[PDB]
Amino acid sequence: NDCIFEVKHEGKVMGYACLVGDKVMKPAHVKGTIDNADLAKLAFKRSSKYDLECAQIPVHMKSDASKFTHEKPEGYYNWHHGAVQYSGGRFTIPTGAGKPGDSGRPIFDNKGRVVAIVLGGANEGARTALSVVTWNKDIVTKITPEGAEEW
Amino acid sequence: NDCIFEVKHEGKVMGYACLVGDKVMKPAHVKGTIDNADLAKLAFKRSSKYDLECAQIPVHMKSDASKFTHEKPEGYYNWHHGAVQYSGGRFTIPTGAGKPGDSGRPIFDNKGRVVAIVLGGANEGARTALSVVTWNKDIVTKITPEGAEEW
Repeated sequence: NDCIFEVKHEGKVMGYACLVGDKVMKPAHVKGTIDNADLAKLAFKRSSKYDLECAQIPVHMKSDASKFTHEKPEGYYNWHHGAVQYSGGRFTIPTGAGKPGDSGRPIFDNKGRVVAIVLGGANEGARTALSVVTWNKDIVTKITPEGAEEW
Repeated sequence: NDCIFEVKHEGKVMGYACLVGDKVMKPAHVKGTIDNADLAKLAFKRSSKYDLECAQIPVHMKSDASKFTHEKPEGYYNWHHGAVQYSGGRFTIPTGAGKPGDSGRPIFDNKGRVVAIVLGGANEGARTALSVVTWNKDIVTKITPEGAEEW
């Protein structure tokens, strides 16, 4: 609710940035800069294998970061536009929800812990498969279904 | 309540000393002399890596000793100035509580067991994070977040 920030370029919104744990995360293909004055001066690392950039969280903004976990049992999860379903190791959303410019929305569990960041998605008639990045013990990983298109 | 004695220097209070297990403990950066007559004659050992000093308790005062453990599950804990929450491996308290000169207070469990001793801490906007010295099986360890200041 309060931990999400907007990235703007020439008055337009193209994507979002999120604060997780003790690092700031942002999709690689999204251009522009951060609206907040303090965060815009940070130096970033870049990695074209996972389409992520990160930086260290400043001291006085630490209280606003969310929690995170790595257990992913089957069930239902929530995000901004409703309920999302997890079964077979894959993320699915009802068709028609979501448009270009909405990349970077976190996905929450029943207790408000962050598990993933969405970037892009696939096309299908009845149900839509998502393109997501998650993490495990001491690594990060990228999952991309067939035919996905960037958001 | 009964296990704590006060250390003074030129009429000013600087800190506290506790009787845990079979050992007498005190933070290193605090100067002065112990109020109690019996404890003032002991010899102490020093270690600047952990910021602790210790000495062995005399025979006749052992009846006042507290119990202790090393189990640290997630949940809620309490001390003199309120309740303290432990989650994510860190201790946090509401901002503004705690002033320099209170260092050395024990942190208590639900059944009265001692689990930690507080020395210093770091201050941010809505919360504060503590720097604490704890133990484990057969050793002691020090934990310190960024920007911490002594108390």
